[PDB]
Order: sequence, then C-alpha cells, then structure tokens
Amino acid sequence: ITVAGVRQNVAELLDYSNNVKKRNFLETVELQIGLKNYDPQRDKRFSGTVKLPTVPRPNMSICILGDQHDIDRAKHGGIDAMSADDLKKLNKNKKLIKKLARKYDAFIASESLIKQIPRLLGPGLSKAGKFPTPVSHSDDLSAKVNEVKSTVKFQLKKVLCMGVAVGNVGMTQEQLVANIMLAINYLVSLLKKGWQNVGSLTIKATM
RNA sequence: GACCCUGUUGAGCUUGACUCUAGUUUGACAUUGUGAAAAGACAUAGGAGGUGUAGAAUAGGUGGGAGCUUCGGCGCCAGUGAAAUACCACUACUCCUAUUGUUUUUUUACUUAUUCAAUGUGAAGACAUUGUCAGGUGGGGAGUUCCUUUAGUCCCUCGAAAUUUGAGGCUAGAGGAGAAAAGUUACCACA
Repeated sequence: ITVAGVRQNVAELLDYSNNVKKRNFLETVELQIGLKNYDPQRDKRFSGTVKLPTVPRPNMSICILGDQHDIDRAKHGGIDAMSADDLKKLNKNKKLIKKLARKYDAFIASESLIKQIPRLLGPGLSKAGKFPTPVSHSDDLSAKVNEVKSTVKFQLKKVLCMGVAVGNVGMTQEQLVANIMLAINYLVSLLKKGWQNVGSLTIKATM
C-alpha cells in the first residue's frame, strides 16, 4: 500500500465525510479485507492478534475473572469483581451468562479461574468468541486490560471476507494511520504469502 | 445300549516362498484433419435471489454500530434463537441476459490420418487398429534362497472438524523347498 494514498483516504473522510454527514456518534472507522482465491475450507487457517497501544475502542465494556487480592483494586478502578459464589450462580443459570456476555463482550481471566471454568459452563457457551487471555504474574492490573484490549483477532471463518474497526475522530491522523498500517503489516505477515494476495481493501468510514 | 482306537470317505478349518512376466483388466495420453449443429466449464458487465425449528417475520454471511433522521417511524432494551434486526461497508454462492473472447465434450457431414485388395489404381473411415505411461490379478511361464496387534516419545505426513479425531511413519515382540501336496477334528458314513 502507498502512504500518500492512505493519506488522501484519511483525508477523503476526516476532512470530508464528517462535513457531509455531521452526525452525533462515537465515530469509528473500519477497514475490510476480502481475499481473491484462498478457500477457507482448506488447511493453514490463520488466527492472530495485534498489539495495539492506542486503543481507539474506548467505548468500553470489560468483565474480569479475578481471584483474591483483586476485589479492592477492581472496586477502586470501577470494575465489578467476580468470585467463586458469583461464578457458581452463573453456573446454575445458563442464559443469564449469555446475557452478561452480551453486556460485557470483552473478558479477562486469571490462571485459577481459567483452569476452573472448563468444568461444564466453559464449552457450553464457548460458541460465542469470548477467548479469555490469562493474566500474568505481575498482578498489576493497572492498564494491563488497556493493552489486552484492542487486540483484534484475525480469525478465518467459512466466509472469505472480514473487517477490522480501528480509528476514531477523537485522535488524529498520525497515530490512526500508524495503527491501521501496523494492523495491515501484521495481517500480511500472518497471511500465507505476499500482500498481492489481497484483492481489494476499503478504508471508508462508518457513514 | 453305550466308551476308546485304526483305515477309507464325507463335511469343515489351516498351510502351500519370493522376484519378473505371458494372459487378463482399469485409467490417462498420442496419430489427427476440415466444417456444421448442441452441451459444460472458463471472461467480463449487468439483473434477480436466499422460506429446517423457534421466532411478529423469507436470518446469504462478516464487520463495526447506540442511537437513526425526506425528522416518523424506527432502534436499543425485552423476547425467540448457533446466529437479531435501526445506520452503513465488504465478498460468497445460486439462477438468468448480452458480446468486445477462451477451452473441453456429444451428434452429423467430407477426406488428407489410418485400415483392406492388386499391379508389368479402388473401398471403408477421423471410428477401429496400434503405441507410451500409471496401476489390479496372476494355482500359468522363467530365475533365486504387504498389511494387523501390542507399549512408548505426544517425534513426522495425509484426511476430517474447527477449539479435536482417523489412517499411515519410528523403536522391538507377536500372525499369515512351496501347486506336488501336507497338517487337523471328543463331527458323519462304511469296515
């Protein structure tokens, strides 16, 4: 891809689309990738994540699976703390867990609870795309969720097209372009061969 | 009456080497041309589409998305569902049309491929016949003396489904002089 080209593309909307619509949103821009002739029914399916230290996400909805030494820090940070009793009542009710997954699409988990969940309620709802990344031994949750989030999973499905929504109008062109370029470079690296495999890529905004 | 054994017979079970090959057989390709008429798949540019169950309802699929404005109807939230509908972005198949093009197959037509007859030219026909590779079987001919199970590292390949499997691969135990016949049975018949 060409830097000057993505420059007028971000210009085609960050200095035009918003003038055309002028609509009240927490505006986010998405770029979508479709590939020409690599059937997903075959082998070597790709699945990776991006380290994004910008997080144009910040309309956030996060859930935690924390053990002791986390209730107080979660309360101070304004995140609901979930423990063994709360988890066993989620174990009793099997639809409210899906409703709360909808409420908190994003999950984070600790070692003991990620080891304890696969008894019966793990695989039951595992068909939702909630893969919880285990926390490290640093146990310093300050901003660790910030790096854990905004990690887009380039997961290949039975449909041969996908999209990644990164970039808002609150932050500016240099870092939004840096984020999208690094996401594209990671996608090319994860793909089986050269960037020429990509047929068409759209950088147009939400409206 | 009944029990044991022997011989012949019947019924049943097992064994009867390996390597090439005759024969037989499957598939692909080649001689080998000219046309015409249809069919399939490739090339675009378009058009139309998605009804298992439950769901108000005909839910291609994926993505963001809490609020969308022809400014009144919608969302969201509730349901119901693997999947939820407002907003707007992408490619994925199915069914049709057109020309600014490629191939492959079927039928038909004609001889130049090819086949048959003769000597000091005629008939059939792109089918036969023939040839090259990949293989299957090989109780026949010639020569010489592969699969299955077990336990293991979770070490490698192929196939499948996505959040796991099947088949092979490795280590070393166990099964399978040779087309003349051989072994065997609390069985049958005769003696």
